[PDB]
Amino acid sequence: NVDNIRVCKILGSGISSSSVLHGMVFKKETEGDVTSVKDAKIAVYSCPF
Amino acid sequence: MMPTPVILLKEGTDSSQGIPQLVSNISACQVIAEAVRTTLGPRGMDKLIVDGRGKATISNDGATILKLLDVVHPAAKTLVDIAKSQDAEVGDGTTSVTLLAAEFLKQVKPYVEEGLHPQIIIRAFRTATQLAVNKIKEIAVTVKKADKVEQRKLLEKCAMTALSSKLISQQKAFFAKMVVDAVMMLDDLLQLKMIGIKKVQGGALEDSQLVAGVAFKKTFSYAGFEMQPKKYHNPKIALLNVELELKAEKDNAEIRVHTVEDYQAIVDAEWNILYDKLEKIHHSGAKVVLSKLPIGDVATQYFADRDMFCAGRVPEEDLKRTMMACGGSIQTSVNALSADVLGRCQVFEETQIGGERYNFFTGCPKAKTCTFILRGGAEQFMEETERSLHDAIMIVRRAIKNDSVVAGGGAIEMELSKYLRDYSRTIPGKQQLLIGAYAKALEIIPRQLCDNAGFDATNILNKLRARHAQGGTWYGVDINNEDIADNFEAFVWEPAMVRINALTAASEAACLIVSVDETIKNPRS
Amino acid sequence: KVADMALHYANKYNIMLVRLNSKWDLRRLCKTVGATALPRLTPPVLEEMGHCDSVYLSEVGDTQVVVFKHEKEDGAISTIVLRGSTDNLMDDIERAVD
Amino acid sequence: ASMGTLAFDEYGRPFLIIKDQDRKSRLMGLEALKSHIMAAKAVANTMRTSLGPNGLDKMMVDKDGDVTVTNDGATILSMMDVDHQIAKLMVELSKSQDDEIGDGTTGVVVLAGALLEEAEQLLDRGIHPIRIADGYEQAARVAIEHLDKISDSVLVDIKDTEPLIQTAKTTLGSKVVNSCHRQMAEIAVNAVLTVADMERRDVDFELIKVEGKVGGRLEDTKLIKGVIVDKDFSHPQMPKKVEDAKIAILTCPFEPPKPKTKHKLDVTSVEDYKALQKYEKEKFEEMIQQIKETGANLAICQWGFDDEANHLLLQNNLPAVRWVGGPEIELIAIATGGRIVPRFSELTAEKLGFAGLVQEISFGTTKDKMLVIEQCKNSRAVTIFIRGGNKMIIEEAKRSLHDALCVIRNLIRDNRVVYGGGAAEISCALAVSQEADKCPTLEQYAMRAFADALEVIPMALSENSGMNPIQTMTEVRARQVKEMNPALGIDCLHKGTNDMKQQHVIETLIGKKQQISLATQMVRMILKIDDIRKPGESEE
Amino acid sequence: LDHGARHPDMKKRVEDAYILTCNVSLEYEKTEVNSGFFYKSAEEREKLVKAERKFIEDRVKKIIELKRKVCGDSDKGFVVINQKGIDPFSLDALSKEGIVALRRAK
Ligand SMILES: Nc1ncnc2c1ncn2[C@@H]1O[C@H](COP(=O)(O)OP(=O)(O)O)[C@@H](O)[C@H]1O
Ligand SMILES: Nc1ncnc2c1ncn2[C@@H]1O[C@H](COP(=O)(O)OP(=O)(O)O)[C@@H](O)[C@H]1O
Ligand SMILES: [Mg+2]
Ligand SMILES: [Mg+2]
Repeated sequence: NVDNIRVCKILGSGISSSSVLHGMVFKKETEGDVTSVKDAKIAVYSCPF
Repeated sequence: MMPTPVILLKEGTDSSQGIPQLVSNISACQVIAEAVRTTLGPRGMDKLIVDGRGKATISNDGATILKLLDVVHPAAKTLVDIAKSQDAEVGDGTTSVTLLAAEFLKQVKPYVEEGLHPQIIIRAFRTATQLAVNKIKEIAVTVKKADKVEQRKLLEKCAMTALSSKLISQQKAFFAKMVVDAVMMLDDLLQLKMIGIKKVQGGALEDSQLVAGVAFKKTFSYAGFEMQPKKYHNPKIALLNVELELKAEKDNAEIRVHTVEDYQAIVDAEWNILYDKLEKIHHSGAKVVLSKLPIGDVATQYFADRDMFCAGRVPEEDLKRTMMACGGSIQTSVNALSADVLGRCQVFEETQIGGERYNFFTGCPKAKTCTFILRGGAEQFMEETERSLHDAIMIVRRAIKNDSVVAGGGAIEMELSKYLRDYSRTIPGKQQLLIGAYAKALEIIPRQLCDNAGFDATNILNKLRARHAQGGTWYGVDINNEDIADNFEAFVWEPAMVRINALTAASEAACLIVSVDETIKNPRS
Repeated sequence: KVADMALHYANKYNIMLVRLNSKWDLRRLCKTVGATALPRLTPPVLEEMGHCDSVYLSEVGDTQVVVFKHEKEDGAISTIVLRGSTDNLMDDIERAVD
Repeated sequence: ASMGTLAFDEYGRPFLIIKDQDRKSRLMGLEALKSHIMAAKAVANTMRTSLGPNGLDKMMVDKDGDVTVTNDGATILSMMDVDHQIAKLMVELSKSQDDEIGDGTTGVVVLAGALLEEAEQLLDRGIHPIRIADGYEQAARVAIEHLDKISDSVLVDIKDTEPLIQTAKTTLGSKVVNSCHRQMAEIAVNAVLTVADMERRDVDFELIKVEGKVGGRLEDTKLIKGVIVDKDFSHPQMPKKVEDAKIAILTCPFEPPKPKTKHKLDVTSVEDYKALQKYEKEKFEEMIQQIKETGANLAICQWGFDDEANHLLLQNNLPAVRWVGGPEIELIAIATGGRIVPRFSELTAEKLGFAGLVQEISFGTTKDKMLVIEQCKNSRAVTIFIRGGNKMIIEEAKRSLHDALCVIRNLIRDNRVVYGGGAAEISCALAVSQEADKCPTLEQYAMRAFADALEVIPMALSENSGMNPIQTMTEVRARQVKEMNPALGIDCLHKGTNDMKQQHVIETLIGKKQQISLATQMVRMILKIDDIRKPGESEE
Repeated sequence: LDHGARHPDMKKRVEDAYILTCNVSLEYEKTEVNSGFFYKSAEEREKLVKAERKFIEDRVKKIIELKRKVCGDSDKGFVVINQKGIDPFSLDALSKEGIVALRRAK
């Protein structure tokens, strides 16, 4: 599937610094105080929290 | 041009193609670079730009100036974009990028005029940039001792160098020490939102202070606020996200009663709800109460009767800074106000600061945030002080990330030009001209420093070239002494990543501009 | 959206909150993580629970990003982080990637 | 010499870079600096006539025709409809001096203009403007150190306030209230000392109420150790004077309770209607009874009340005032020593404020009634009531008294003083000149220019008083050098002596330091601007 | 048909299929006589929310029971083509039972 490849454009360091990540990147911020998880257990809700 | 009965593109489409188009692109790039040329080095000058609304802005920062000019030339916007990129990734050197890119284009303009294929020029730029970046990484000076005092001195010197081009350059040591302390107080992510910057009109630059805690302006106190004490010697702070007011229980809540005592009970129940919230807050043990949501007059008088402090409508960023400094949690409910969710600071005080009232939280020993209170005689004065402090903060953060420095004042670029010329002397000869042009274009920054300070650029450039060729790496422009000097022993230090990103962005912009052969402009919709 | 009381109680229990505004991104995250988009606030059953090697907040350049990262070199969705000095240059590189 | 550049390409193709580049403009290099210096010189020369006891006022007219005759430099510059950016910078400098100090708003502008004039001369001699700014900064540091050296300390004790009176008199000398000079100075000193946290802490300015009412005379202006209220007694037949009033501050309207939440009380039968009517009547009766039970004599409300409550208050011998604003409620509570009670159920005797006298005041043939609350025990809030022959002198007296209050606040914050009349400026110029002699040559010119720019204040003072500027300033400087006395200034009032210490011309040290600092920084920022890019559109 | 299943978990290809052509609205519908909900607590609100979808869930459960009665194995399958809309809740309920559904058919 072509759509399974995502491109994230972040300005600043020249194209030689590009890299591939096995996952996804969102240009956003966390809502709460926790900002890092090492054994993530994501629960996804389509409804408002 | 024969008028075809049916035209191909829309009427009014403008197309320019060929060598003249690229020559015009180069000329426009130099036009843009001229607008920021004189804002370089300690002897730089500020620019004043007035928008349509008539609100002027005064700045020495190249990226800011370029953003305020409304550039519409498509090739010229590349310089503005690379200035923005340099500001985003590094934060300093937003002028050197534009001068370097325009100088590259100017140096390769004569070869373009004589029909040289632009792919050759692009390849030469890529090779020269790679070699220069490798040389920068190789010759950058780093100390593998992890000495705390040495790290402090390195950061202070880098901040002083970053600050020695702005209107606050006379107090550059003071501001550099402040910025280094501020960056140290941040914990691990060096988030900019954890360094508050408050600008208060009136007062000297030396009146600016850094508070080891959090400070924010007084926020629309209600009646009975003046009856509250304004100094606490060991307060516990209740950080809240709560609207302490008499109000409807919910927007969609409706009350239906059919008896008078039920009416009285409902009124007393609303009052009891408000007093229950206030009583829980009071018995939490806190003395200072802050809320993101408004705090009404009834709650203000209630806290005044208890010798407590209240402040509603506090901005969210200020509440975050207070939580980071004091160590509590922003509670949306007051049902569990335990000791671990209450902030704690040594001294809380409200003081008069230049015609305004500010709440000060000082004495926090575990504070991970800080607030700058900048004093100045004008709005733009304090804005430019903030911009200079932002440059210094970004420089110090990047230096925290890695302690690699190269001497400033054009010494690094003279060394790079010498190395590139030595390399170019040993190649077949078609790329030799272009790499030599790249090395010559690398000489723009020391030349611009000499021009801005009023020297004779040619003599200083000749002396620098001779010094670099005969041996010596960190010899740059000495502005005060009218000569050249070793800029490493003069503590003109800048992080290597600044020049690395500057060269990379300038090379990319030059290659993108050169690679274009035709510009087509559709009619505006 | 996230309610204030909900955010409070999530902070109290040390739970990371991410608010994906677009449903395409939500679907792609579900694919790359292995979770099911629950239409209610019911606790997720074992199969519907998503897993990832590391989730964290990071800053690239001057942009705040949230990264869902797998240590293994495999997965349903892989992303390319394109750096550059101009927006047009990154758009050209993206066209080349396409 | 505008729009930037215009080439239209070497090949004739269009060359458009900046949007509307054919309508914009730009100034570069020394020409922009000369234009800025000219603008600042114009502003400073306009301001310099309003300096000193013999200074003259400016009659300012706004958009709608309102006229404000004033001598305050910050006010004048705030009401000027300037368009030049450097003029706006000068206005900002004056406003900053007003904010930080409150006095000396005219000295900063004159000093900045003199500094920029000397910088223009140096630029014409061929010096980099950054060198001029550096020399100015060095000379400012030297002058600030000298001011610290030659300062004197004064007592800020309540028992002896003579130095405070003298300082306030010096501040008020240039204003129109110099007719009531000593009275104004004394009331300002008393006002500041009354509302102040004594341990060198801040003086809180929302504890001073300043109101002006037309009629009467300026001499009728008095200090009220209480609160003046624009309201009056609600019932026309209530007594106009209450003695030993026990105030009852309330923020609840004397009306039946009303829940905030959307509510609907259903009346389903005649019994329900009777119960509702009886409930309303009993609510009125019981709120009046609860107010009376505490023993209060005067009831103050914020949200007003209706006819039944008014007549019940009149019937129960309870004078009352309604619709009192929130700030006035707070001031009354602070002065009388009472607490603000949000509902009658919580009203107790211990929450009552005490006022020695509450009176209603008439103001001639005007129907206007205002309430006086005074003779409090330990009133922590004070009020200044200003009278005059027209509203314009009332506004001028308001701002002059504000200047005096700010000056006494500065004295409370820091009690070191220096002597005015240009003596401090002359001494600073002498110190700068002496320092420049030992200093290397290149910045010697900048330091000498700074000294000459400092010397403008004695020159302006002497010129305003009709004396010859250069002769008087030179004589005073020679006298200062011959005998060590930094207190010799310009005898503006022609008292026969040049010793300002004997003449009791006293200035706050921090005021002069702020003047020098702000002038130096603003001059540096103006000197560093070498480029202007105006839209040049001149839109309607 | 120029439309497909709107739920990501729907099967993309069914070998042996029973076709159920229906003109029944499987999405949430409002009372014609301005119903409105009144509650006095959060628990009552949750109960009313859970009890307001019983009407739709009854028809969804009828479809589920028919499918389970007809094809008890996983060899066959159901395709439900509905002329009216199907809300995400009904789509999820049908997808949990391995039924592919189409909505808003001509
Ligand atoms: N004290 C100094 N002496 C000589 N050169 C300096 C000094 N401080 C900074 N420079 C040079 O001035 C150049 C421009 O720096 P600056 O104007 O602060 O920011 P930008 O790089 O954005 O223009 C830098 O390349 C640096 O080498
Ligand atoms: N009685 C006086 N004799 C001599 N000089 C005075 C006297 N009173 C005021 N001055 C001088 O007049 C100058 C201007 O003061 P003023 O006009 O009141 O406020 P500003 O400092 O804002 O202009 C002061 O620097 C002060 O030294
Ligand atoms: Mg810099
Ligand atoms: Mg004055």
